[PDB]
Amino acid sequence: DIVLTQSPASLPVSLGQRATISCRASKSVSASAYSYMHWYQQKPGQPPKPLIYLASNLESGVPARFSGSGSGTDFTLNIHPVEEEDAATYYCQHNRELPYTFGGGTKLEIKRADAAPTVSIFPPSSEQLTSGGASVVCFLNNFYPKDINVKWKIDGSERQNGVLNSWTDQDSKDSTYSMSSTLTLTKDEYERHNSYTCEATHKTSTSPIVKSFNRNEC
Amino acid sequence: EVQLQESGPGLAKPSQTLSLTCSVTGSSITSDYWNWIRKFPGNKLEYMGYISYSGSTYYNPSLKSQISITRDTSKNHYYLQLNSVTTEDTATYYCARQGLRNWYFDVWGTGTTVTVSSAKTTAPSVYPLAPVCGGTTGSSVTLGCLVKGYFPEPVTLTWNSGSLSSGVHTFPALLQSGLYTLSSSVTVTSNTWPSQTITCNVAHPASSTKVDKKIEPRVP
Repeated sequence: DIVLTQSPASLPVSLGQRATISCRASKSVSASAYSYMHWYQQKPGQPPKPLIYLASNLESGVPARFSGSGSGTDFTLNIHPVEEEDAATYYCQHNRELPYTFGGGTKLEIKRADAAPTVSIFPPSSEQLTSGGASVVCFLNNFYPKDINVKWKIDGSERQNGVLNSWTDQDSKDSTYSMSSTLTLTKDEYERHNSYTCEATHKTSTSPIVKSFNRNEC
Repeated sequence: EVQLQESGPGLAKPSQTLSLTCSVTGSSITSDYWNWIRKFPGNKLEYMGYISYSGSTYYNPSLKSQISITRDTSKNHYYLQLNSVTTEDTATYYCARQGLRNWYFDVWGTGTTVTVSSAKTTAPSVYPLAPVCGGTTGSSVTLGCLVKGYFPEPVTLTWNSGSLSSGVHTFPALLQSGLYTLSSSVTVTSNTWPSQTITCNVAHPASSTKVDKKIEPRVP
């Protein structure tokens, strides 16, 4: 089968600039007067949407910012200028022969002014303690870049087992990320310690952001 | 104005048969090409095959699954059957049309997600997340809702029956030791809560679960 190799896998670009995504095929997809290499855009939770067909033709309704070119085995998709709503994943796909195949995709990240997170900490609910478990939750909302380290501390001792960290997709309006960090314990283990703390070390600050509570302080 | 819409079961057990339906309106399925596509956990899109305007079919030979594509012209629907599914058939499935005057996947459905697993379906426990009991407060308050220990995906979560949409972040579910966990945060002004009640509405169809959990302030 024909293999389509996209590049780069992930592309950060600042607002207003242009993004260049390339797609290379194992074999030529151009026969005589036409080239069979189409592009699609998929946003989170949505299906992929056609942007450009037959190498350089614009789909109806697609903004003029999108353009395509290429022939033979090499093809390129251009977006100039990029905007917030373009945060998405883009795929190339060929039609020259069966079976049709897709490229690996290219995630478009809108470069964003470094922003620090708003951190909140929540102790276990009485309903959960009734069940014999105890989860401590730490929210980190609206920051950038995406990478960020969260460290849990029980009575000043680091804890990395039993932690679940989940990121949202890049927001389409403000281009920020948010993440949730959950530390799950047993009720009896939660009740033999006093201090609980999530520390957020991020590129935005020299020292980490710290939120904490004490079990018996109320 | 052509529309496609996938439908089918959300959970199937290994070695069972899985049948999906693509309902088509706004255009007859006897004039164009009609395809099936799936997206694996990850980012890999795979072409599966089509059924043509004349009822002729084509199946991607590189597939490891055994599939069958059929149609019903009286309903303007067409179908995809996977025989003896495996865990590797877990994916999101799309139907899309390829036009004679377009020659690309010009119309897509929204997609339907399928999980193939033998694990029993389990209902979620919904827990409120209220501010640490200390009374100090800033200019805003962040609340939360924790949905833990369910299977399979998906769940839906709203705040105050959807009336509360601004300042809401819902985090994708994660699988740990066989069960899913997800959470959601909502931010309001200091004087809104608790005088105004805030509730997370959680639904998990696979277990017949529907839960409304009010966020109560913490007592000392």
